[PDB]
Order: sequence, then structure tokens, then C-alpha cells
Amino acid sequence: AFHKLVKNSAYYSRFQTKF
Amino acid sequence: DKILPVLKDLKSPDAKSRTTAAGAIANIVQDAKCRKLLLREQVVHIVLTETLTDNNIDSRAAGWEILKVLAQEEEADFCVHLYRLDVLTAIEHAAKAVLETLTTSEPPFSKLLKAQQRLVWDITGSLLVLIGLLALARDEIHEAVATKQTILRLLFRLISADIAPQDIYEEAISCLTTLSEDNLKVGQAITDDQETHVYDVLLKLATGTDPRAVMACGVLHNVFTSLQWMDHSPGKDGACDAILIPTLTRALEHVVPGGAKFNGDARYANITLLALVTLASIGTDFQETLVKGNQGDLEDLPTLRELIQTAVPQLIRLSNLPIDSDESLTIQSHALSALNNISWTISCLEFANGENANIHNAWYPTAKKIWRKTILPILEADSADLKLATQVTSLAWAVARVLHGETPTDGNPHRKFISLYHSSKQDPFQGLGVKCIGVVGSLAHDPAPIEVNREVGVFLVTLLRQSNNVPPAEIVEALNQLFDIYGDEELACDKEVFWKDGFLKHLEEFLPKMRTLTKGIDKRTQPELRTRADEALLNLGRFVQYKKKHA
Repeated sequence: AFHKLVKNSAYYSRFQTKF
Repeated sequence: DKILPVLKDLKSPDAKSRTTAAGAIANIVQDAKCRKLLLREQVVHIVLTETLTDNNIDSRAAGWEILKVLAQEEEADFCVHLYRLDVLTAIEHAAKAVLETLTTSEPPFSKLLKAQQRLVWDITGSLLVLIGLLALARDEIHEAVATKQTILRLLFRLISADIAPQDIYEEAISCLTTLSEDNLKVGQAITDDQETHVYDVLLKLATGTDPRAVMACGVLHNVFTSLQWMDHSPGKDGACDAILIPTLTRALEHVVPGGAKFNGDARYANITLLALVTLASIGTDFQETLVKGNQGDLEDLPTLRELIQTAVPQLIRLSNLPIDSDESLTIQSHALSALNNISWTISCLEFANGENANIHNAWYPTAKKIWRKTILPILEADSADLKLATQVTSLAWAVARVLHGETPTDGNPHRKFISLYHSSKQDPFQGLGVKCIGVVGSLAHDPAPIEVNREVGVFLVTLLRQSNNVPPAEIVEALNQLFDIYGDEELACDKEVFWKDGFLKHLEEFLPKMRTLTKGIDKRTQPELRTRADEALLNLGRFVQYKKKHA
């Protein structure tokens, strides 16, 4: 259940397109 | 001057005349202007205080529509004014009557008069629409509505029984979709209902052959996220986004080029657009499974498995096809949004060294297809959109963060993204320029063609030499891309390009320039960019030493 994330993942949440 | 005397009647002590006036004002409040005058004379006040609690059910149906119509024709705020006037209680009390009528066995619903029945639906329709509107108004109104058990239980009763007219059914789903969007209480309400079993009814319908299957998916997805029914922590019977994906995908299977509209089409807003938007949300929210999973052959990640194997193939199809018409112009766009969200989330995983190998083999070939079949054709016809240009670069950047110079070099895409940057010159990190830097930077890592690397590297460094007018975020990205590329002396490009073209001098020259622009950023407005830039200068200084030490 542990999958290593990128060093600064939250930086990339802005590129999600929301609805 | 016509409406003035109509309103007097609404307060008339003769139930017959009031109940008639109500009828007329519901029509008259439709056209603008007659509505300005009707609102100034105290229509909203009478309807709320007299007409909605009148004894005659024709009066109350007009009352509700006068409010319904007003709520629709008015700006969003008009609803807050309604909220403040306590419309929600009026709605809750009326809601409790629909249920008594619908669930009574004394009179009892199916044995009502045809016209009597149609009226109960009128009132429900007005209620449903109103609740929908106020819930969209503000967070407090949303959480006030969601509090009201009568409102909720009305919704479960309608969706569950499926006896309502379809326009009422769909409005009720619509409502519950909005109410259930990121709202824990509602999700618990839906899954905790042993009275009507809305959750079971929703599941069955979201999985089967019914035409409204996708509509139920939109509700269920909202429930799965809010309750954290995810891959690490599946919900009732292993439930999580995984089970919604095939239904959502079979919905894209049916849309084929050349049939935009028909004489009778009850599915287009719901059938196609809803499926895409929900797939793309599923793309977004899977990111939270990765984070929460950590605080505690993609067999263990069925949501991700389904996304890649099933969801993504149909989205590459849809991205491809014209585009003959504006409507399919929107299908493309939404298809690209989903690809984007999925690709981005996936690229939020560490794949360096051996890390996450299982998921990397699952994804890599698909990532290559997305690039060849989607990103590349679209990049082939330069003209003309900025909105669309921006969408394809975002996706390309997400796919090349995994590919890393393994990414296809075919139409020499880097040159197109590079020209995109300069030409589109005419929240700091959401600039399209940042996107151009990041993709081109990402596909230039080793083992890419040494000349493709030379161009990209030259562009990145030129950016610094002429930093005089580059937006600070774009400087940070450039510096991170460079560090990411030329920080390994074993890679041909380190000697073949970094040294051959003396990138080191520009970097040593840029160090002073980079210190003043960093201190030029208001830590207090806004923090992130500042602290991010501080790390880049830090890294820039450490980077100028390490090589300095290597021929």
C-alpha cells in the first residue's frame, strides 16, 4: 500500500483540471 | 400597470381569486421587466408567507414555481436572500408533504387523480430545482441543505422508488450529485440508509444496462471520494472507483463521428460529457489514494488498473476524432482533460531507480501511445487555439515526465514546443511558458538524440542569458530541468553538449543574476515561488561546484 511519491508532489496538483 | 392589480388578488380573502392570481404571476414572472416590478411589489414576501402555506394545492404549486422561476432568472445571490428569508424551512416542510403523499397508503399515491398526481410532480420539480440552486450558492447553504434529513430522505425516496417522471428523476440525481460532492455527511447518509437503500439502487443502476447508468456513477464517485472508499480502503464489497470505470467507458464507446444531434435525444448532456468529466475527476482523486495509502498485475490498484487498461484507450480514440462540429470540439477538450489528469497523477510517482516498477511497466507503453496517437497529430496542425495549445502541452509535459528522453522523437516535437513558448509571449506556475520548459526539458534527458538534447539545452540556457524578461517561475523550472539533465558525467550529453558548448560559463555568470531575482520575490506574497526559487539558487551553487570539479 506504499508507493513512493515524487519529492514535491503537491506542486503538481495545480495541473489537474477540476469540475 | 398590468401587474399592479394582479398582486392585490394574491392577498384576496377569496381563495378562488388568490389561487388564480398565483397562476398568472408564475407565467408573468417569466418575462424580464414584469419581474422587476413584481419583485419590488413584495411578491417574494407574499408567496413565502401566504401562498406556500395556502390550503389549495394549485396555489402552492404556483407559489413554488414563482420562486423556481425567480431563482432561475435571477443572479446567484438572489438565492442567498432566499436562504436568509428562511426558504429552506418552507422547502423542508413542503418536502415532508410530498413524502407523506408519495409514501402514504391511506389516500394513497397511485390511486390519486391524474391531475392531482401531476401537481405533486410540479411541486417536486420546483423543490428539486430550488435545492439544487441554493446548494450551489455558498458552502454554508450547502451544509444547511445537507443537514435537513427531510430533504435527503425525499431524494432517496425518489431515486429508490423509480416511479417519478423522468425529468423529476434526473433532477433528483442531479441534486444529490451536487449535495454529495465532497460532503462526508451526505455520503454517510447515502450509505447508511436502511430505509430505501439508495446506495444499493445506485450501485445496481451504475453497473447495469440502464440508460442512466452514468448518472448514478456521478453520484457514486462523489460518495467514494468523500468517504475514502479507495484502493487501500475499499468500501462495502470492495467498492471504490474501480467499479464505475467500465460503465463510464462503455459510454464513450457509443459516441462516433458524424451524429451530433437527433429529433429525440435524451442522452447527450448526460451520456457523453458526464462520463468524461467523471473519468477526469477519477483521474484527479486517485492522487489522494496514493497519499492516504502511504499514511497506513495492478491487482492491488484496481482503480488504476481500470483507468489504464480500459478508460485510457477510449479517451485516445475520442481525442483523435473530428471535430467536424463545435460539440465534438468540446468532446475532444474533455477527453484531453481526463488524459491530462490521469497522466499527471501517474507522473506523481517515483519511478527513478527501481521504484514502483510494477506501475511503470503498466503505464509506459500507454504513455507512448498517448504521445504518438494524441499529442503528436494535434501538434501537426499548428493552428490555431491557445486554449487547446495549452491543453496538449500540459498532457505532453505529464507524459514526458515518465518517458524521460525515451519519449518519441518523431516530428521533432521539442522544436514545436520551443516555438510555442516564444510565440505565446505576447498563479506563477500555471503559465503555459512553464509547461513548454518542463516538457522540452523532460524529453531531453538521456538517452535522447544528442542533437535533440543540444537544442533543448541551448534553449534552456539561452533563457538564462536573456533572463532579463523571463518570469521568475520559468527561471526556476529552467534551472530544475538543467540540473535534472546534465548532472551525470557518464552521460554522453554532459561532455557532448554541456562541456562542448561551455554551458558552465553562463551558469557561473547567471549565479549573481539569480540571487537578486530571488530576493526580488515577496516571501509574503507569495511564499511558494520564493521558497522554490531559494532551493534553485541553492542547487545552482552546488551545481556550479560539482562540475567545476570535472573536466
